[PDB]
Amino acid sequence: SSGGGPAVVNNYGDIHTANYDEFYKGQQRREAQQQAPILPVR
Amino acid sequence: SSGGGPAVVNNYGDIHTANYDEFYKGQQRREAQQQAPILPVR
Amino acid sequence: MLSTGPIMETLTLTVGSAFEIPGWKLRGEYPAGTTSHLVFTDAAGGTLGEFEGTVSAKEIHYLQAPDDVKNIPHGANFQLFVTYPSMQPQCLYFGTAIRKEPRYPLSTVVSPEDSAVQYKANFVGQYIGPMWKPMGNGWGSLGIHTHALISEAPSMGPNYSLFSSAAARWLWSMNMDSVTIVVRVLNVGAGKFNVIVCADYQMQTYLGIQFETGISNNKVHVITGDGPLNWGYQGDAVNNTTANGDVYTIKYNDLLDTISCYKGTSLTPLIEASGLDVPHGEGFRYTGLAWNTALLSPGVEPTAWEAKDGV
Amino acid sequence: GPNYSLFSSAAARWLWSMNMDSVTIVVRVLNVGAGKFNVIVCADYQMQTYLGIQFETGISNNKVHVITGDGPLNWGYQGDAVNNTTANGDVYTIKYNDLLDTISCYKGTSLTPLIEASGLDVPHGEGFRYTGLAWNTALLSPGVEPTAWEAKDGV
Amino acid sequence: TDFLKIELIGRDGSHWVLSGPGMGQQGVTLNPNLQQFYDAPVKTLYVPGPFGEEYAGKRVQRREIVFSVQAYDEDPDTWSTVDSLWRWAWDYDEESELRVSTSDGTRFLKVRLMEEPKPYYEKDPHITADNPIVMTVTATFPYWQDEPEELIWTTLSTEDMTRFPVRNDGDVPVWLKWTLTAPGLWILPDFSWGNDMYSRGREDLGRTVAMPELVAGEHVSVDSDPRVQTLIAVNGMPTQNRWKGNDLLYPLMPGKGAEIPVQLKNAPEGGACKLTRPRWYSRPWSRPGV
Amino acid sequence: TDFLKIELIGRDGSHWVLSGPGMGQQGVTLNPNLQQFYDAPVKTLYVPGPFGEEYAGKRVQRREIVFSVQAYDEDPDTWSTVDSLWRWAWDYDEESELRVSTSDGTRFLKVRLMEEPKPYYEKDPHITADNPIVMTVTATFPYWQDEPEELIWTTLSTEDMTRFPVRNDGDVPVWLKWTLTAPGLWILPDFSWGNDMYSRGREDLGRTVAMPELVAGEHVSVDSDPRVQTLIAVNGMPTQNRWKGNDLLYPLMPGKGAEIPVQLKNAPEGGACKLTRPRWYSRPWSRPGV
Repeated sequence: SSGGGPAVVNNYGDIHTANYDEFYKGQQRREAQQQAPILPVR
Repeated sequence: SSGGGPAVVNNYGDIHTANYDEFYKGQQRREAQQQAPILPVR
Repeated sequence: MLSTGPIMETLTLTVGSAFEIPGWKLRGEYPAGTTSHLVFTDAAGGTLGEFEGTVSAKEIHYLQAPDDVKNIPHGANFQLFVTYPSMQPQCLYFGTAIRKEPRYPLSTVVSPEDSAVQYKANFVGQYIGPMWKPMGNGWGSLGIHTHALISEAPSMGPNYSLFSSAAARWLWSMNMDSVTIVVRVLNVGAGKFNVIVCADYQMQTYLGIQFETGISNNKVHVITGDGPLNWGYQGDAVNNTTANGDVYTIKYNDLLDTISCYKGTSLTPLIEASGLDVPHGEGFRYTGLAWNTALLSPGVEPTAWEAKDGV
Repeated sequence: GPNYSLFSSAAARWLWSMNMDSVTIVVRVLNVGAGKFNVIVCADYQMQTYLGIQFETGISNNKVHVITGDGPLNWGYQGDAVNNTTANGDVYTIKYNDLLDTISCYKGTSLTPLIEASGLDVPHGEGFRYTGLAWNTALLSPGVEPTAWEAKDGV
Repeated sequence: TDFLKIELIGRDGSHWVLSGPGMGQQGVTLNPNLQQFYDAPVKTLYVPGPFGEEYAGKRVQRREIVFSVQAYDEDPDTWSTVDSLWRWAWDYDEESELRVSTSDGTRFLKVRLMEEPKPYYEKDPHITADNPIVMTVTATFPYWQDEPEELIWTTLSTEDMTRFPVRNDGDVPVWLKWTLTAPGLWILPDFSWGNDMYSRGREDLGRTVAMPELVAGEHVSVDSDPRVQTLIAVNGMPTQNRWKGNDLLYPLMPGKGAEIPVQLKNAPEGGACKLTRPRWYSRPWSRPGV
Repeated sequence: TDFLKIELIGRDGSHWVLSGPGMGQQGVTLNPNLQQFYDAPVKTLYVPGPFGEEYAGKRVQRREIVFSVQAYDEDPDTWSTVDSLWRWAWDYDEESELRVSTSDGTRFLKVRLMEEPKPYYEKDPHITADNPIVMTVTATFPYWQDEPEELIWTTLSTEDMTRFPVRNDGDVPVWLKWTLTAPGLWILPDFSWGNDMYSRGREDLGRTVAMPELVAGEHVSVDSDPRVQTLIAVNGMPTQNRWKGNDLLYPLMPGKGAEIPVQLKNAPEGGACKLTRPRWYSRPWSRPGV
C-alpha cells in the first residue's frame, strides 16, 4: 500500500507539492544569518 | 505510448522529480566560479 | 479511377539463378500476335535491360539466363508491357527489383586501408602547410627559402634563424610497404639532405637516402634511422654531384627488401641497398625529409616532393 | 600453386577487381622445378581474354613470353621470347600501361623493360580489370611458383 | 497495399521491405501504429499581446518516430539470423534510410536509433520465432526529401552569364547549393522570393552577391543551408575569410521559381558552375503544389 | 528451449540453470518478462540545431535487469534450503555471472544485487513451498562478455619485434591490456583504426607509443581502459612520471584488426609481453558481422 504511492512520493522528495518562493526565502534567511553580524555598521 | 505519459513529462521538464537543493547549489557554484578569481585576497 | 493503370509490383533476382516469371502469374486473355516485354532501367532512366515474354493463349512466361540479369542492380526499376495486335503497348506492372541472395558488402566497398595513396608538395606558396610535422627540433623548425637570386622555385628546409638541422614527417602514412618518392632538389651550398621512408610514428627508425654535398663531399649514402636527427651509414657511398633542379627517385621495393635511388631518368640505380634490419609493416609506413648543415644557410633542399604507394 | 595430388595445371583469380585500366603486379617467385607461371592482367570475371607475362623454366626454355589468354588454362603467344633465368627469391614487376596500351615486365631493381609488348588485341575498361595467376607443368611437382604477390592500381 | 511501399536501407546496405508489395520477404514486416511518421513536427511561438497572444514564428522539431516491426521465420535458427540482421541494419552514430514510395514518387528519411530497441515477448523468442521489435528512431533532419535537381553550366569565355530555372514544388523552403570552379569571380543570386524574414522582402527581390576572387585550383562549394558553413574550398584555402561577412540569406520559398542569373568574370580559362536544388517535403506523399 | 540456455554462476561458485536444457534441476527456474536483458541501454545526446536538434553523441548506461525466479520443491524444508542457497548466491559488493549460451556461443554478464530481493507471496511461503523471488540486479559494465583472448610473446634477444594478430568481432570498441616484463624499452601500438575522436583518425593510423625505460623488477601493466590507470608498476614505483604526457588513446574499433607491432629494445635478459583483448557484445547472442 505505502510502497508505490504518495508514501514513496515522500521518499522521492519535493516532486509533488513544494514551493519555490518559500525555499528561496529560507536560503536568503540562512545567508542573512551567516553574513549579517560580520557586515559593517557604516 | 511515449506521447502522453512520462516521455512527454520529460519534455515538460522538471515537473515531476526535481529538487531545489542541488539547483541552488549549482547556481551558487556557477556564481562562485564567475566571481572568485576577481575577489581580492585581502 | 477512370483510366486503366499499372499495379505496383516487385521482382526478385538472385545471382546464379535463372530469372523466371511463371505464366499463371501473368494470366488473362491474349489473342494471337500479342507481345509482352519487360524493361529494366536505372535511377537516371537509362535502359539496363529488356526481355521478351512468351505470350500464350492465356499466360505470359518470362525465363532468362542468370547472365542476362546479373547486371541488373537492386533498386533498378522495371516496367512490364503487354501489346495486343494493332494497339499501342499497355503497361501492366511497374516497380522495383530486389535481390534475394547472399549479400557481399566487402566486394563492393573499398576500405581506406585498401587504397593506394599519392601525395604531392611544391612549397610555391612560401608557407610550410599543415601536412608537414616538424621532428627533432620541435615546432617551428622548418622554413621556406625563395632562392630569388637564381631562377628557382622556393624550397623547404630548416628554420635557419634557429636551427641548422631539422626533420619533417609527412602527416599521413602510406598504405603499402613498397613506396616511391620523387624529389626535385636544389644544391645551393654544403649540407646533407635525407629522404626518409618506412619511418615509424616518431621517425625513430627508417630507411633513407642521404644526398651530401660540400667542397669535396658530393656523394649519396644509404642510411638507417637512429632518431629523426641521427642516422647510420649502411654500405659504401656513391659519388654524385647534385645540380639545381635535379630529380631523384627513391624506390623501396618490399618484396625485394631493397631501397634504391635513381638519378634523373636513369634506368639503373644510382645507389642500391638490400636486407636492412629495419621494421616494416603497419606502423612503419610514414615518410619524410631531413636536413643538416654546418652553416646557417640552405644546402641541398627539395623544391618539389612527391610520394606514391607501390613501386 | 596447383594441388599436385590430383591436378597439374591450375589458374586462380583475385577476388577483387582493379579500379583503373593501368596496373602493376609485383611477384616474388621461386624456381623449384620446371614449368610455366603466368601473371594475368586485364582478365574478365572468367579469365577468358587477358594479357599475361609467362615465365617458363626448363632445360631449354628458360624464357619469358607475352601471352594472350583463350580461357583460364589455354593461351597463345605474342612476339618473340626473351631469355631469362629465374632464381629463388626473384622479384618481377609486370606493368600494364593503358595510355601506351603496353604490357611490360621488369626484373629486380632495373627500370629497363625485361620484356615488352604493345597494341595487343584484348578488351579493356569495365569488366576487364581482373588479375590472376596460372601454373602449367608437365610433371606433378612444383615448378616456378609465387611466394609473394602484390597488386597496385595504376602505374 | 499497392498504393504505398515502405523500405529500409540499413547502414550496412541491407534492403528490407516493411510494407507494400513484397513486404516480409526478408522476414521483417511493419506493425501498425507508427507515430511522428507523416507530418513534420512544428511548434509555434506566441508573445503576450492586447488580445491574448500574438504569433511569433515557428520552429520545426526533430522527428521522434516509434514503430514496431515483426521478425518471423519458420525455424528459430533462421529467425535468429533474421533478428541479428535487423539489429545490424541500425546504429546510433550513423543513419539508415527509410524510403516511402507512392504515386508521388519516392521520398527518403534518414533515421538513427534514439535508444536501445525493445525486442521479443515476455518469454524467450525461440519459442515463437515470430517476435516484435519496438524501435524508437529519430530524424535529426525532419523533412522527407527526394533526389535533388542538378543543373550544370560550363563556359570558355572570360566573362559570361547564364540563367538557371529554379522552382520549389515542395511544402518547405529549400536551400540552394553551388559548385563553382576556379579561378574566377562569381556573382550568385540570393533572391528574397518575397520573403519578409529580414523586412527586406521586395528590397532583396533581385539581390546578387559576389563571391571573393578564387585563385587557381580553389574550386568552392557554396551551400546556403544553415547546417553547414557557406563557402568551403576543395584545396583547404580559407575562402570565407576573404568574404567580409557576406553570406547567402534566403532560401527558395515554396511555390517560387525564376531564371536566376549567374555571372562569371575574370576567368581566363573559362569555368563551370553547378546548381543543386534540394527537394524537401514535410510529408511522405503529397500532390505537387503550384 | 534448447536454442537458448541461461545459467547463473553465483558469488560462491554455485551453478544454477534458470532456462534451457536442465532448467530447474537446482530448484530455481526463470519467470518471463525480464527487462533490459538483451540490448545494452544507450542514451543519445541531442543539441539545438537549425532544423530542430542535432545529434551530439551517445552514452551507454548501466544495465538494470528486473527479473523473477521461482524456487520450487515438494517439501517445505528442502524448499527452504533451496531458497537460502539462491539468496546466498547473490551479493551487493561482489558480482556474479549471468551466462547465456546459444548457437553463437556463451556470453556472460557480471551482475550484482541493486537492491534487496522481494521474495514470496502475501502468505506464508512454507504453505506452497513454490514461491517467486523478484530480483533487481544491475550490470555496471553493460556489455555481454566472452572470455578475453590472451597472447604471449617471449624473446631471449636484447632487441626483438613481433606481430600480434588482433581483431574486433564485436559491435562495440574494446580496450587492450598489456603485461610487459622488465627491464627493457617497449614500443606498443596505439593505432587509431580510423577512429577520429582526437581529430587524428588518419594521422594516427600507424601510431606507436614508446613506454618509459623499465629498470629491473619494474614489470608493468599497461591497460588502455579509461576505468584504470594506464601504467601500473608492480612494485609501486611511479612510472607515469617518466612518460612525458604520452598515453594510449584509442580502442580497438569494431570490425577492425591487423598484426599490430610490438617492439622490445635494450633488454639484457629478453622480455615477455602478454596482450589481453576483451570480447564485448551488446547482446546475449548475435550473428558475426563484418
